[PDB]
Amino acid sequence: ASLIYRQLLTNSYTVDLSDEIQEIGSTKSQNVTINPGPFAQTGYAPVN
Amino acid sequence: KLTRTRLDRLYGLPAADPNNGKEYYEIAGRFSLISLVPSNDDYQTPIA
Repeated sequence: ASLIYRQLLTNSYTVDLSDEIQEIGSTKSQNVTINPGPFAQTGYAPVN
Repeated sequence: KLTRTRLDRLYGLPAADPNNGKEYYEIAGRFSLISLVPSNDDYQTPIA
């Protein structure tokens, strides 16, 4: 009755396809890069 | 100087004939334009 563990270990590559099955149905999301770091400080010109 | 008038030695160009034989007063020079252009960066774009 040891065949259960051996077959679980051996025929365990097709589960990779399962990932695609969840990846195909699901909806992904990409985002643009945010400008990092501090920002330069610049005001107006002197007013009269 | 305006002929047949009550005032002479007038200053400034008259409004009658401001050209007097010229069409374009060509003015050549160098201009520097330091402006606040609306543009974020080469950022704000998908990384891939």
